[PDB]
Amino acid sequence: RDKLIIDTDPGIDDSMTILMAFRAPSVEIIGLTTIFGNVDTKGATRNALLLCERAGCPEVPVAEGSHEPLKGGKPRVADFVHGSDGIGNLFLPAPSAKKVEESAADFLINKVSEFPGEVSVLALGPLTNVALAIKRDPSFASKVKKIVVLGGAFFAAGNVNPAAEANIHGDPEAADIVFTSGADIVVVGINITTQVCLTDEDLLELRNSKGKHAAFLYEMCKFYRDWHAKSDGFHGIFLHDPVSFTAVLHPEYFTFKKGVVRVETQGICTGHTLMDQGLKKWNSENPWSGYKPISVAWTVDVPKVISFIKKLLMAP
Amino acid sequence: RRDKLIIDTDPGIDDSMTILMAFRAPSVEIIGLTTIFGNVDTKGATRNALLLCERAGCPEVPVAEGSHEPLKGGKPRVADFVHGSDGIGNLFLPAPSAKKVEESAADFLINKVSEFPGEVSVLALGPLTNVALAIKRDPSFASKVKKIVVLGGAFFAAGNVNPAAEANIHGDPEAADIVFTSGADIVVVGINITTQVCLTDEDLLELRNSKGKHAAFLYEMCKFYRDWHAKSDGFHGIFLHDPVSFTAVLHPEYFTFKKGVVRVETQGICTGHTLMDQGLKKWNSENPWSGYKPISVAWTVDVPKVISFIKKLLMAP
Ligand SMILES: [Ca+2]
Ligand SMILES: [Ca+2]
Ligand SMILES: [Cl-]
Repeated sequence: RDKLIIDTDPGIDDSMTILMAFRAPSVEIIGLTTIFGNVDTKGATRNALLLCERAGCPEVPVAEGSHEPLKGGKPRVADFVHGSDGIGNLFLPAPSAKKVEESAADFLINKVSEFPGEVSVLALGPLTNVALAIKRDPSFASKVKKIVVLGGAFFAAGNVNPAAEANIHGDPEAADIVFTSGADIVVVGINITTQVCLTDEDLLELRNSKGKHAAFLYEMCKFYRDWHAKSDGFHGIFLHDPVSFTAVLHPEYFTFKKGVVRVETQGICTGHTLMDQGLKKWNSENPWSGYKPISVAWTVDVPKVISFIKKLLMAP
Repeated sequence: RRDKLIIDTDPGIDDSMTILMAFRAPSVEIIGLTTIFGNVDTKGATRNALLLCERAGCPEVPVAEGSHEPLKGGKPRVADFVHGSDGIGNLFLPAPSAKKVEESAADFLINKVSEFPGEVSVLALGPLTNVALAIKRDPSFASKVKKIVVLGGAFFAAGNVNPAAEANIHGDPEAADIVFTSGADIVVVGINITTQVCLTDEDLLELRNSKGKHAAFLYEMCKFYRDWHAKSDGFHGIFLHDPVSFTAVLHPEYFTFKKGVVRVETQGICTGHTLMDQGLKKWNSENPWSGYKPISVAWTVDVPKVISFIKKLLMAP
């Protein structure tokens, strides 16, 4: 039983991940921390609370995080990807369960300090709360067991624009703080997650399954699948956040390369993630020199990942 | 009937190999060499271009000296640890007798392209300063140049100066961004392509033992170049950068290309980074890749065909 905190912006695929995580027996969800991205932070908290109620676990703490990136300013949210409500325009009634008093940053510091080296963090949105925890407690990185990050585009196109992936673009300063923190980090970029999909056929199979949340998941995914058809020209959905959850439980379904990762924080390439694989000896020092390397997902065993995700989504 | 070509270059060991190859190509008419800094300071590149014209038995070919610094200014640091102090593997050859023309490389580019509209191709082997200067000074330049084939960038691959950037683009990021958005017929060959094309120690020995017109000189330059590849890349031989972009001018059928808008990062840790928008994804809103005219980016290379063509020109008697 691995202790896990999910830092998230639910979010359609975040919602699928959270419901999958509640059904996983080898995982103990000790809390959900929320962030902006797919929806404003208040909307993410509302969804996280609704998901806890839906999974039959309203006692699981939900800690609201930052309303804006580290640099400040009202974030632009992906309402064209996840709907006005962040869950595909289902416009569900409000939760009865309430968030905890403490911020997501304080919740992360407290839980990780309570069980040092035992709590893993699965980061499914912009990395603001994680960076805030790193800055407020400089021992946070060393106490966290592992940080599995869904974010970045390594030697591949971004999904916000050609340079940047959404989570990194949401807070490039926070991502750069996290990637250079010295913590045990595993980054799963969209160069990996775009290889893992659910087709229209797979979604119909989910709708017709005996899955506990099959009907709700299918309904939510309609809006998400429609964005994929309009933007990527793909008839189905990419499984971004469910793949990073698979990397927590089954890292053996992937291969990783170690390297220093830096994030561009200004100019036309704001939010671009770049890894130094260390295969070339540089003549002089550069921005990738001297930092501790992190693990970057390089390859994925697509059938094994799909099988694992499908069995959790279709579990009665 | 020969294709008019201007070579903008920083010789430079692989630049020197390309220029000698170009002088032996019968379908090509070299109408001039335009020099830039990079592998060596501009003055060193001019000295080498003049010596190469003399070596090829063509001292009448004009050499026009270009910019001594990038568009943003400052004395550039040069790759002397790659090409030697003289830019040609520390051969320290006597000075050329031939002299450079009076006009700058930028004015030479404008003049020749305006003299022969739609006929002159430009092969850019160094930082793009002179080409950007011609584009800025003459707004009709982009429409009158036949084609600009660029050796530069690293597309969805690591740079060679640092993880973000390839040397030619890093040498002048502002100039590269001006060129890539100029609207001219541009073909870019990045190191993602050229690092797939190599000459082994065995290939180099084969050149030394060949009946090649410049075999002895080429082998001598390549000794220093090979030592850098062994120290930095861990490779026993050399990558063929500039000769591959020359192969793209004469045999574009040895490659596949993808069309897309290319932008260059000019600031921060990713200064000199080249990024192309393939246009396979419909964006919700406008971004820095929106509205520009797409250019051709080399995507794949037929490595045996490119090697065979390069070897043929290097070993030609
Ligand atoms: Ca997410
Ligand atoms: Ca060159
Ligand atoms: Cl931003």
